[PDB]
Amino acid sequence: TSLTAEEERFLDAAEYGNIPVVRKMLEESKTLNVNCVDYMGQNALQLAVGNEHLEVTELLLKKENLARIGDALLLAISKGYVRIVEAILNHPGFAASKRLTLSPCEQELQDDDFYAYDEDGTRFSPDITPIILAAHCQKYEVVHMLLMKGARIERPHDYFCKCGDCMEKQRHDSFSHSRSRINAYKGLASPAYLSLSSEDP
Amino acid sequence: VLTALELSNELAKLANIEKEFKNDYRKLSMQCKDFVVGVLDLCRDSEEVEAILNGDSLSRVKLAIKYEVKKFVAHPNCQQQLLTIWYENLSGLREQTIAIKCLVVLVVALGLPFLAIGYWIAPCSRLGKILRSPFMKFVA
Ligand SMILES: [Zn+2]
Repeated sequence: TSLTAEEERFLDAAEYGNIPVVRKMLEESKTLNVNCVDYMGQNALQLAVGNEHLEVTELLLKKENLARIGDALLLAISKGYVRIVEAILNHPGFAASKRLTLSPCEQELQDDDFYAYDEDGTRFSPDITPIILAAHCQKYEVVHMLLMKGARIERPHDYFCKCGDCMEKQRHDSFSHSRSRINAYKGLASPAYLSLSSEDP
Repeated sequence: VLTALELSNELAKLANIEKEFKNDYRKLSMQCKDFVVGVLDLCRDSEEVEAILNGDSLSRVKLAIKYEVKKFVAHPNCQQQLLTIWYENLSGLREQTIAIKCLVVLVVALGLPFLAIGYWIAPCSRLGKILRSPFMKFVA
């Protein structure tokens, strides 16, 4: 591919959890861009998230300019990586932005590849928030942590709602709207979100 | 998906012809149908649903009906498109109850000659679009 030797060494060390090699790579190295991604491969941070490595993921999170954080958060939520989820949520990006609460589809102009998958799409549906995914996987710890940060599953409107937002979504690509409603209800109907959501569940 | 559908047709035909290994060929045809259904299942947008339902006119739906691929046509991802096309140019009637639909049928029956006579101006009229819908054809 278009990859070079140094960045490939970085990627394999991160994927296989070579902590000292990654630490040497990120110290006093002008080259070896942190967010370098193959044409059809995963980011280094995504590789570190896929195979549980808290130290490697946090060392990557040291760097301020680094993308695909949301995709790795979704990947960690899809599994039991509670510590990795906690480390990712500690990034200043989530703290000082509305990324966590709002869905990737309508969070912003989505200029950056925050939730982007390998090349074009997303790991999950564009209307699946991290909290909705956590409810889907019934991860009680992850659901509790996401709720403690202020992220909640917004209740979908009535099926006959005629507001501007609902009409705008229904006018074009109504199947995605129906699938998003079903996903939101599946998140709401999950036992984890039901038990940890509100008083008197 | 088209290759799998034609292969399902071929496997069903060979299951009928052989009659010795009919179970094996039927199992292979079921495998092809399951692959088609699974490919349809992963849709997440209306564009992908349309792309699977017809190539570059529900061509793939018609071709699956011809091959008796029951699960591909009865899948909700295809039913959502078939209902939108079926209730074309009249969307408010979809959510009405069965009694309202029967009332609409009776109203059409009472005034069928009148709307037939007025169909001459229908192409230039607003109501012609309603009368040309795939549902009002069935009601008529
Ligand atoms: Zn609404």
